[PDB]
Amino acid sequence: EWQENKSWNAHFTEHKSQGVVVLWNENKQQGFTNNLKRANQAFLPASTFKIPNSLIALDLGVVKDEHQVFKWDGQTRDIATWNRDHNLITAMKYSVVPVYQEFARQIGEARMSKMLHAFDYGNEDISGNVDSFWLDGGIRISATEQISFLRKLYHNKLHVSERSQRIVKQAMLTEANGDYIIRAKTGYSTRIEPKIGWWVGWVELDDNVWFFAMNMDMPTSDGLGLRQAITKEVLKQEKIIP
Ligand SMILES: [Cl-]
Repeated sequence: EWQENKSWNAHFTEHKSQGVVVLWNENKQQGFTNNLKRANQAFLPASTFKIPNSLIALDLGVVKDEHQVFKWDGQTRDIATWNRDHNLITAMKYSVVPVYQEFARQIGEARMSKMLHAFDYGNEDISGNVDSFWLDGGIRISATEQISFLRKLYHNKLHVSERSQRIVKQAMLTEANGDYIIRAKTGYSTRIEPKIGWWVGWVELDDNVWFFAMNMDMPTSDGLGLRQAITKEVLKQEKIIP
């Protein structure tokens, strides 16, 4: 069952933005969104693709473990945190595209395509360049589809090893305190209109898990912090976090 709560639209309009938050209550098997249509509209995954990409790279042995160092190629890029060595943890944390582009090249088109279908991931379409299709190729995924995929990951039900799933969930660790744990991944899609920001993941409580997926219009990078801020305002309104 699904419920539309348009009162959450206030959290977007108060920031002169537009978007969708989708929440899934795992215990109750109930979903909630401010916009049922946009919850089911398909967008480029951008850096949220680093979740499936990490899983595939680990399961195939392209990445041995979360400590393996991916050396900076020495090419100066405009994101300072990218001009350094990374492991899986820091590459996820800083959304280090060029590390994940090399993963995709080593995975290759055929194995990437087979694995996205096994994951039931989005439209499963890797049309485009193997090292950029999640940024400007044919792949698309909706917020509700993000939740379906994340629920499988949470339960270790994806068709990769338990180990690969545990490592990726470790790499998704974003926040933890005495009240909750958030495992999540941001995305920022600018190469194909409409430009959007993503935040997808889940909130672990003592006695429940709340999965979430949001995207929002992102005409400039000035608003990127709103991805987490709007999501958390919704979580606070629904008494999921303090
Ligand atoms: Cl952890």
